[PDB]
Amino acid sequence: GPVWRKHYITYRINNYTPDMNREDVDYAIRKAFQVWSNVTPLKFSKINTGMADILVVFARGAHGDDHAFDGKGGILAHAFGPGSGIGGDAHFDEDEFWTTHSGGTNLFLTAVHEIGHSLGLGHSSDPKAVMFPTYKYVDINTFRLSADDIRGIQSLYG
Ligand SMILES: COc1ccc(S(=O)(=O)N(CC(=O)N=O)C[C@H](O)CO)cc1
Ligand SMILES: [Ca+2]
Ligand SMILES: [Ca+2]
Ligand SMILES: [Ca+2]
Ligand SMILES: [Zn+2]
Ligand SMILES: [Zn+2]
Repeated sequence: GPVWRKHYITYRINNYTPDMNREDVDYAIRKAFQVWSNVTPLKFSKINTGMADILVVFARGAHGDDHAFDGKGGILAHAFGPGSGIGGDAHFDEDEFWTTHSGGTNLFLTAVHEIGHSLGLGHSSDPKAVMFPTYKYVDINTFRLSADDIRGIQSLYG
C-alpha cells in the first residue's frame, strides 16, 4: 500500500485531551514519532498552523470520518495510511483516559502504533509487535520495537 514519497514529514496537534497536561501530550507524540525516525530516513516536525501531513486529533463518537468511536474501551484510536487530505491522520478516542503512565490508556504506546499506520504499516499477528491490534501496557521508559515492527517498517522505508 501507500507510503510517503518524501523524507520531511510534518505533524500537527489539532486539539488536546483534557486528560493530560499539554506538555505531556506534546512529549508523548514527539517520542512516538522518534520511535519511527530511529529506524527510517524520515524526519518529523511539529507545525502549529496550516496543513500537516499527519493531523493528530482527539474526538469522541461520530467525528466526521465514517469511523465512529465507541465510548470507553474497545476501539482506542485509529489512523489513515499515507495520502492526501485525511491520509496520515491519527485519531484518538476522547472517551478513553489518556496518561503518561500505566493507568488509563498510555498515549505514547498507542501513538507509536497509530503512527505506524500513518506511515503505511498494517497489523501484525505477533503479540510482541507494537502493531499487534490489542492494547497491552508495557513500560514506556524502556519500550522497543519488535523485530517484526522493524522488518515491517524497513520494508516500506530506508
Ligand atoms: C498499542 O497500540 C494500539 C493497540 C490497540 C488499538 S485498538 O484501538 O484497540 N485497535 C484499533 C486499532 O488497531 N487502531 O489502529 C484494535 C481493535 O480494533 C480494538 O481492540 C489501538 C492502538
Ligand atoms: Ca473507545
Ligand atoms: Ca493528512
Ligand atoms: Ca478522555
Ligand atoms: Zn476518526
Ligand atoms: Zn491498529
